Amino acid sequence: MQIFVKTLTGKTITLEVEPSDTIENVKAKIQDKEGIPPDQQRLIFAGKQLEDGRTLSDYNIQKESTLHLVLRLRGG
Amino acid sequence: GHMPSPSQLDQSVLEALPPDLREQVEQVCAVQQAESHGDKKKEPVNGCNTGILPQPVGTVLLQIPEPQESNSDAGINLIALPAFSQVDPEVFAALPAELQRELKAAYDQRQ
Repeated sequence: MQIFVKTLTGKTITLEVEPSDTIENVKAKIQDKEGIPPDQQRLIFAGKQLEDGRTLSDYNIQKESTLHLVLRLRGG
Repeated sequence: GHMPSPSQLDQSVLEALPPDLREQVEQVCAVQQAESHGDKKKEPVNGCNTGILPQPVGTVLLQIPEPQESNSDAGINLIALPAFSQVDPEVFAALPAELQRELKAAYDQRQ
């Protein structure tokens, strides 16, 4: 499937995933497209931050579904 | 329907020369006259412009204080994260208060 990851800058970065994709691995695909280290990204869905150990399915995120990407808002 | 030129309206008109003329006689221009030669010239602007380099006071009747900051290049010590210059307002309205507060941290951390 694919999901839409709207960045803070209003850019939809669509990526391909499974419902079983973990958030760590999603952040790694964001790094592949945006060049931000996964340790330095934050991810929101429906007004809550996600955590690395979870999956799209944990949050009931399905196909053609929208997320937020922010940088961690930490220097490193 | 004409009129003669003035000869008395101000001291420069009474002397029939602007102070700029006697200053140009005293020193023709800056040292750049030694360069940008090309056998001929349409105008001296490709050269010392028979003068000295202008400043904004010669273009707008105001003054400006001495600078207290530098901008040698626009892409060094930059935000290097999505901040005020580029965070989208619809996405920011959707984005939860948790990161709105953390993002105000990122705006305070600007340079």
